[PDB]
Amino acid sequence: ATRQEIFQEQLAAVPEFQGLGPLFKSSPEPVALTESETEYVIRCTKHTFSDHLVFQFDCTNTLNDQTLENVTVQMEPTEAYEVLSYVPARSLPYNQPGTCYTLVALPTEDPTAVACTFSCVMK
Amino acid sequence: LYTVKAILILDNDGDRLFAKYYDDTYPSVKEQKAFEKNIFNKTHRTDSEIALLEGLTVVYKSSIDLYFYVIGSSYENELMLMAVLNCLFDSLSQMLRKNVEKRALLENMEGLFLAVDEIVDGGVILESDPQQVVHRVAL
Amino acid sequence: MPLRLDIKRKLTARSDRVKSVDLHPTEPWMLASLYNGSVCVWNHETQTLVKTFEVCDLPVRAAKFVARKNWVVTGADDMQIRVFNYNTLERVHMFEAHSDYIRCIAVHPTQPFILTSSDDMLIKLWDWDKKWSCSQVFEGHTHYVMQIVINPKDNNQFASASLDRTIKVWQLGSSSPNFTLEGHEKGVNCIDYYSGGDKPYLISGADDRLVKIWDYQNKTCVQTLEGHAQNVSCASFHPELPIIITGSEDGTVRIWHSSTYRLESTLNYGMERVWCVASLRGSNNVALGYDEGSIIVKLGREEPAMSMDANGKIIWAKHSEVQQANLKAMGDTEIKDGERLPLAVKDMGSCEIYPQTIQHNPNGRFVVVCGDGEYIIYTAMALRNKSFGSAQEFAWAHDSSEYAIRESNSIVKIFKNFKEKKSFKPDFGAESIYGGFLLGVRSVNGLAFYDWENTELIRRIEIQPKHIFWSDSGELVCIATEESFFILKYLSEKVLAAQETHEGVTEDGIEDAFEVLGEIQEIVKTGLWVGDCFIYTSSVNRLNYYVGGEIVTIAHLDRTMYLLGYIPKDNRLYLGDKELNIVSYSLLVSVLEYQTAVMRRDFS
Amino acid sequence: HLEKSAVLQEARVFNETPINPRKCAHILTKILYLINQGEHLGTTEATEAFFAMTKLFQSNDPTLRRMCYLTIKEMSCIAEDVIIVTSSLTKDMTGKEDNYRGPAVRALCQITDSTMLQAVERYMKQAIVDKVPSVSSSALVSSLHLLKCSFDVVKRWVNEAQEAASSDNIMVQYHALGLLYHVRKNDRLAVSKMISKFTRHGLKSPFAYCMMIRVASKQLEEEDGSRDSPLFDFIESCLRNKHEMVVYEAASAIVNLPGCSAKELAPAVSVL
Amino acid sequence: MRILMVGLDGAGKTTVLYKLKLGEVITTIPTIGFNVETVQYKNISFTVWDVGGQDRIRSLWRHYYRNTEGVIFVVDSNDRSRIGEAREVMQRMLNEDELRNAAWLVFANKQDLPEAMSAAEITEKLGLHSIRNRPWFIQATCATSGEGLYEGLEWLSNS
Repeated sequence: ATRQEIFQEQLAAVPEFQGLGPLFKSSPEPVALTESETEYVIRCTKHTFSDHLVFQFDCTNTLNDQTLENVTVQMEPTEAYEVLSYVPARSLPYNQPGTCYTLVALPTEDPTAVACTFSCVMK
Repeated sequence: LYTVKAILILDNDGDRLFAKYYDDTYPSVKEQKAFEKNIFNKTHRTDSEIALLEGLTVVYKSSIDLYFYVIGSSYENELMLMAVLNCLFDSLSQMLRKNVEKRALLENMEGLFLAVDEIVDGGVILESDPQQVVHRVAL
Repeated sequence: MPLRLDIKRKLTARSDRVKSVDLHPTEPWMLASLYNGSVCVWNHETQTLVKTFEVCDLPVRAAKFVARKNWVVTGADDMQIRVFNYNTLERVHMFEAHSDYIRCIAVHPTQPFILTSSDDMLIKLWDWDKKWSCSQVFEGHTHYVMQIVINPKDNNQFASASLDRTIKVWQLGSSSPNFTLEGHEKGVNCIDYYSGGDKPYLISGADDRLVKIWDYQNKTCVQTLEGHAQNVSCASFHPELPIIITGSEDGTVRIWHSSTYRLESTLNYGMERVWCVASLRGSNNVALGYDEGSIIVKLGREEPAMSMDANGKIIWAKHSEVQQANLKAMGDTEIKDGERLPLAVKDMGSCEIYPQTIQHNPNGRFVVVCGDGEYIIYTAMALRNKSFGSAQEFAWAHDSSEYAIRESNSIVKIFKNFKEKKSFKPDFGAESIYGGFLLGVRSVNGLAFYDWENTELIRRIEIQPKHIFWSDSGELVCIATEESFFILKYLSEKVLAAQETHEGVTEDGIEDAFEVLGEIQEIVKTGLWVGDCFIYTSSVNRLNYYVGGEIVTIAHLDRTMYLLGYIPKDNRLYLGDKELNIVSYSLLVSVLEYQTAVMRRDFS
Repeated sequence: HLEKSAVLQEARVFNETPINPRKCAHILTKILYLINQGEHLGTTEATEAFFAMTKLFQSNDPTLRRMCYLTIKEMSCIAEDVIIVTSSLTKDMTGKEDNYRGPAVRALCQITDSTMLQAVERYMKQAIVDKVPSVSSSALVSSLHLLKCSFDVVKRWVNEAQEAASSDNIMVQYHALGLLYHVRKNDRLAVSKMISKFTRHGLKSPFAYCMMIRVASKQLEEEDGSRDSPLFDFIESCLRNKHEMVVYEAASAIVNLPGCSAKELAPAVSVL
Repeated sequence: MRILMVGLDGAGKTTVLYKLKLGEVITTIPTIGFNVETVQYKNISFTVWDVGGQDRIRSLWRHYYRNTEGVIFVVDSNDRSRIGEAREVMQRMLNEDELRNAAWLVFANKQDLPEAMSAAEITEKLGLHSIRNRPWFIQATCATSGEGLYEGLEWLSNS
C-alpha cells in the first residue's frame, strides 16, 4: 500500500472500475507514450495493486491544431493479464493533462501472467 | 529593434519641444515632462560617455544651447548606438551646416519635423547615411 | 540552384536557318518554315515526317495549323495564301491577301479567325467562314508589320511589334491600336504574352540586350532587365517554370530565372541564333529554329510530391509550381466508381525548396522530401521540419527508422538518427542505391545485395533495373526493369548457416540466398504491392494485377496514371491523375487473399 | 509662442480656394506643433478634416506631396477611412519616384483591415523585389505593425524572403534578418539550418552579425549542444574582427566561472 | 468647378474619363481611390470628381459639399438593372435637394446597340420633365463613340 497506494486512491475517484485493489508498487519508469513533443504528447505512468494494474495516462494533447475527443486507449497483451477495459479521456485540449486509463486484473500463480507488453493505438 | 523608446529635442533651458515617443508606457505628455525635469535638468549642460537610468540606456547629443536625446535600454551595445546617436547628430548637423540653437528651431521649424520622421519612425531607425540623406532629401 | 532537372534533348535535326515554327497541338505535330523555301511537318516522336510541302521555294515566312478547322494554313512570300486541308494535305484554296512579305498570323480560336500582319505596313484580318473575306484592315503603321500576336487571353485584343520600336495594342473598335507605346530603343521585334490569365506580361524582343516587362492593367514597364552576353535574339517566358529563357544572336541560351532572375544556366547548341521559338501550351516541350538546325527539348517531371496517409489524406504539396502551401485532404463523403469526388481546403506549408520527391515514412508519417537537392523531412502534422541535409541518393531504412544517403560524391554514408552507420561500409561502384528490407547497391550493371548491418554480397543478378518495390513484409519483391520484370523469393536460413560457416561467393553474391521465381515481361506505368501481390499499372493503361498466374485488368484507364491509393478498409483504390480529381474503384483485398491462401492450401 | 483653437478653424483655409503653397505649409507645421507638444484628437474634427484635406489634389508639387504623408501618418491608430486613399495610394505606387510609396505604407500599417490586403500584397511583391532597397525597407517596417495588428499572413510570404534572401546592402542585410528571426524564432529547427544557411555566409550590413550573435548564442545558450565545433567557428571569426564590439559581444556572454577555456579570453581581454 | 462624375466602380466611367481627358482611357472600373482631376475646356478651369461608386463610400458619397456646382451623372444607358426605382429616384432627389445649386446633367453610358428598354420611358421616370428646374440635358452615349460628349461640355461652357 505504497506511495503508489496513494495513487490507488487517486485513481479511485473514478467509478468505472472493473477491479483495483491497493497499490503494491508503481512503475519503475514512466514512459512517454508519445515521443518528444509530438502532435500529441504522452507520458504515461503504470501502477500495480495486489489485484489490478492501472495505466493512467498523463498528458498534453499537444498541437493547438487539435483537441482530441472520443478518446479511449487500446492495449493489446502478450504475457498475461485479464483485460477488463480501455479508457477514454472524454476530451483533451491543448497543453493539458487529462486522464485516460487502461485497466487489467493481474493473474499471479500462473507461469507467465503479469509482465506484458500491450499495443497501443490512440483513437 | 525599436530602440527609440523615445526621442527628445530639448532646450538648454530644460524643456522639450519635440518628442516623439516611440513607445509610451507611462502615459501622457505630461508624464514625459516631469521626467524631463529630473533628468534633463540634472544632466543639463553636461553629457556622458555613458549614462543609465535604471537599466535603460540614456543616449543623446548636445549643443551649447541645445539638447538632443534618444532612449533605449541599457542592456545593450554602446557603440552602434552611439554611432547612431551621432548619425543623427551629424546628419542634421551636416545637413544644417549649423549648430542648432533655439534660433535654429524657430529659424525653421519645418525641418525638424521633417527630419524627425525620416530616420526613425515612432521607434526604429529606418533612415540614415546622413550625407546621403542629406542629399537624399532637400524636398 | 541545380540542374538536377529535366532537360532532354528531345529531338534533333541539323539543317538550315529555320525561320519559323508553328505547332500542331492536336496531335503533337510541328510545322517549320525554312530559309530554303521548303517547309516541313514532322512527327518528332520517331523523327518521322508527317508531310512536307513545297509551298514556294522562296523562304516561307508564316505558318499555322488550323486545328478546329482541321486544315492547315500556309503562306509564302509569293504573297499568296495557300490553304491545305491537312486532312491529307489536300490543298483547298489560294488567294492573295497581303501583297508584301507576309510575316505573321495570329489566329482567334474561339472565333473563326485568321489575323495577319505583313510588311506592307498592313495588318489585315481575313474571315475564313466568309471564305477568306478581308473582313477588316487594321492600320496605324509606321513600318512593315514584323509581328502580330493575338492576346489570345483576350483573343479579342491583340498587340503588335515593330522595329520602329513601337507597340500598338488594339481593341476591335480601334482598327488602329488603342494606343501606341514607345517601347524599344531598337525595335520591337516581337511581342509575347504571359501564360497566366491572372496577371499580364509581355516580353518583347530585342538584340539590344535589355528586357522590359510590362503590366498592361496598370500599363507600366514593370521592369527592365540587364546582365546579358550577346544581343538577345530572343528571350521567352517559360510557361512551366518561372524562368526566362534567353536566346541570342549567336544562339546563346542563357536562362534567368523568372523568379530568381539569376542566371541559372547557359547552354550552347551554337546552332546559331534564335529564329523562332514555339512552345508546348501544355508548357513543357519547346522548339526553336537555329541555323545549324533546330533542337527540341523535353523538360518535365510527372508528378507533384505527395504521399498519402491511409486515413485518406494524400497530402501533396504545391499544385505544379504553386507553393507547397496546400496539403491536406481527409474528405468526408462517398460516391460511384465512375463518378467524381470533393476535397477539403486548409493549406499548411509554404516552403521554398522545389522538390521532386515525396516519400512517406514507413507509417506514412515522416516524409522525406528532397528538393533543390537537399532533404527536408517533415514532421508533418507538426508541419515541422523534421530534418534536412543535401542528398545525392536515398533509402529509408524501410523499417521506418533509419535512412541511408549517397553523398553527391558517390561513396556511402548512412545515418540513423544522425549517426553514420559504418557497419556496412562498402562504398563500391554503384548506380543507385536501394533500401527496403534488403540492401541493394546497384552497381556495374548489376544489382548487388547487401545486409543491413554489415554488408554482405548476397547476390548479384544479371543486370541493373530502374526501380524496386518490395512486398510488404519485403518478402516477394518486385523489380521494374524496363520492359521486363521479375518476382523473387529470399531464403534466410541458408544465409544464417552459411554465414556461420563463412567461406562464400559474393562476387556473384552468394548463390545461397535468393531464388528466381518467375518473370513477367513488363511495362509499368505505375505499380503496386498489395502485400506481395503485384498490382500494377502498365503504361498501356490497363490496370492489372498479377494474380494467380493471371494478370487481370480490373480496368483500363483513359490513358494510364497514378495510383491514388487503395485504402484497404474501404477496399478501394483511389486513383489519381495529377489534376486533382480522384476516382475510386473498390476491390476487396480479401478476395485476392482468399485466392492467395487457398492456392497455398488454405482453403478453409 | 502660438495657439491651437484659431488654427483649427484656420487650417481649412488652405482647403479654401487659397493658392499660396507656402501659407498652408506653415499652418500645417503649427498643427503638428500643437500636436507635438501634445494635443487632444477626435473624430468630428477629423471628419471635417476628411472632407477638407481631400479636395486638394491636383498638386503636382512634390514637396507638397511630402506634407501630406506626414499628416496622414499622424492619423494611424486613430485612423479614419482608406478607400479614398486607395486611388491616392495607387498614385504613389505608380508614381515615378520611389519616395511616395514608402510614406503611404508607413501610415497604413497600425491601422488597416484584413480584406484589401490581398490586393495590396501584390504591391508588396513588387517592393520586395526592388533594387533600391529603401522602399523595400520602408515596406518592411510597416509589416511589423502589421504584425502588431497581426502579420501572420505576412508569414505566408516566407518565400519572398528567400528570393530576397540574397542581399547586398549592409543595412538592408540587417533588416531582412530581423524579420526572419522573428519568424523562425517561432521555430528552433530551421534555424539550426539557418545557421547553416548563414554558415555559408559572412554579412553585408554587419549589424547583422550582431543580432545573429544574440541569436547564435541564444540557441546554444540552453545548451543547443556543441559549443565546440560550431560555436568556436563563430568565435574565431568573432574574435578576429575589428568589429571590436562583436568580439566583445561574444566575450561578454561567455562569463564562465571556471573559465570554460579561461586562457583565450584573457587575450581578448588584453585587447579589451 | 467641382463637377462630379458619378457612377460605380466597374462602370467604365473611368474609361471615358481619360478618354476624354487624357485622350486615353483606363479600365471599365471606376475608381476605387478616387479621381480629382483638373481640365481646362475652353480654357475654363474645371475639377472632375470621378467615383467608382462602390457602396460604403457610396453611402458617403455625399461625403463632401463645398464649391459644388455641376453634375455629370454617369449612369450606364444600357443598364437594364440598377438604374431606376428607389435607388435612382432616391439618389436624384437627395442630391437635388442637398445641392439645389448646381445643374444636373446626366450621362447615359455604353449605349452600343442600346440595350435599354425605351429612351422615352426612363427620362420620364426620372421625371426629366419634372423640369421647371435647373439646366438639364438628358444625354445618350456609348462610350466608344462618345455619342454626345462634346456638347455636354460645350453647351455647358455656356456662360
